[PDB]
Amino acid sequence: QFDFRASMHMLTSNLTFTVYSDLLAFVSADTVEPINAVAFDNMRIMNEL
Amino acid sequence: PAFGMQRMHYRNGDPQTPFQIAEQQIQNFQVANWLHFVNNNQFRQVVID
Repeated sequence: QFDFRASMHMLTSNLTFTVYSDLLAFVSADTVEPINAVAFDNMRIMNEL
Repeated sequence: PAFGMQRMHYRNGDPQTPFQIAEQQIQNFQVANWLHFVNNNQFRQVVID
């Protein structure tokens, strides 16, 4: 039977979101001048002359 | 190449110019006496008249 008072329900969710899909559209990276480009040790790659 | 030594790894921006770093690495006497004059050839600031 459709017992009305026993079949209602309180659905609890949030008020507002702002769903962002892609995240690396926010940072804006740069590069130092490639003659001052540093390897894993702190001398520079292509150092020699 | 005249002495058969290995050609020098001279990195960019070393504080020693490659005649001042090849009077120590060379073992002759007459071409290490000319490389001493070039490393210490300087103007002599004197006041005249």
